[PDB]
Amino acid sequence: HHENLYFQGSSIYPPETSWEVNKGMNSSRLHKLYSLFFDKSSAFYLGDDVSVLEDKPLTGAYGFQSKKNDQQIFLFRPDSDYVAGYHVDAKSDAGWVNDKLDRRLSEISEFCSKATQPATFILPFVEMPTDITKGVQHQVLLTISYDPKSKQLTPTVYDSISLSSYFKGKYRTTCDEILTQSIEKAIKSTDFTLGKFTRAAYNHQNRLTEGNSGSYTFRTIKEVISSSAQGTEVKIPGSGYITSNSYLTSQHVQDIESCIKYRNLGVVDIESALTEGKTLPVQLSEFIVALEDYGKLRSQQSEGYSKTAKLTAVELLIGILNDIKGKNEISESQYDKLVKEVDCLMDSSLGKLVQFHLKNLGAESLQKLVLPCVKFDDTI
Repeated sequence: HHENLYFQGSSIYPPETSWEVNKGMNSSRLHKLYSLFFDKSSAFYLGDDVSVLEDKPLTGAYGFQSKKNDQQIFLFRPDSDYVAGYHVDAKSDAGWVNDKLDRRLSEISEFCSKATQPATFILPFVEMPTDITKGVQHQVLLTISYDPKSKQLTPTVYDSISLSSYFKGKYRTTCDEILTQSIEKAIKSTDFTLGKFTRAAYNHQNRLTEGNSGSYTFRTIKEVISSSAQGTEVKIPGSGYITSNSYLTSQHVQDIESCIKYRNLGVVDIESALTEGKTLPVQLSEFIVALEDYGKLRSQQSEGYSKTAKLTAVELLIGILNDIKGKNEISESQYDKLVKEVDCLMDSSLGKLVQFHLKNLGAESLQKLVLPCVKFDDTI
């Protein structure tokens, strides 16, 4: 069963305070990362390379116009239905692509048949073996380059990752055959043809990238957009970047983890940021939801400061910040309780959560964030 599935955009990507790059990616987290693209402080800022398009409408995709050349760049929102299943056994057919993914290939084909400018289509998706019951959802990146003069559609799959030539004809290891077939049928009736399909594979050293391969996919989305906007080649590890470390740097990783762990973003806010090219500033309500999530998670494990001390300090601070979110105003006793909890709130992982939101809200400390709202008892 690989059919269309429809979920709407009234949803929220919550703070996942326990997440790290090695914990894996899904379509929801990857979409949440798109908020980084117009934050000037981010290593993934795209604002020097592209600006927003109008529209030029491709359903399910955000349109950008290169600032340095004529290229239009279309980045598809991630979707759990973007799945290609391949059969490992070469005596079976090649596999399948989910109907929704197949519909997008037809929609890209219809767009290109009317296009007068060069365009680049960027689509994150997962490939997976379907007749071997261990099912790993391997995150990959499809890019399609359309050249109106050629007239060629050129697909490429970027793949953050030893059987003989004979067994490579008995066993498939990727979805290239079914994917090629699906693109081919989508364009059969057009006046253009397929360029050379290529799989650029780039992390052969293995550090159990089950994994951060979603983080490399997001990093490659940024390279494809910038490289396409600048008319340059897409440089990736082993082919432009000599180390994976200079490709996905510590700055890149911090940006990814901060966004996923600590932010609380509505889908509608991310669509607003990408269709108008704004940054999404951190709101105090995200601090609250981040602490709530932290407490909810801690209550489950595993059944310094004790678990009871940390949940006590988190309950106290959540109440104070809700008491600041409206009307509002906090008492001197609440503030005095909070002073006694500060050391506990700044300790270990709770402290990094607190420090991220302090920094992004404009306060140097828990006290300086709430002191403007304190009524003392009393004045002079």
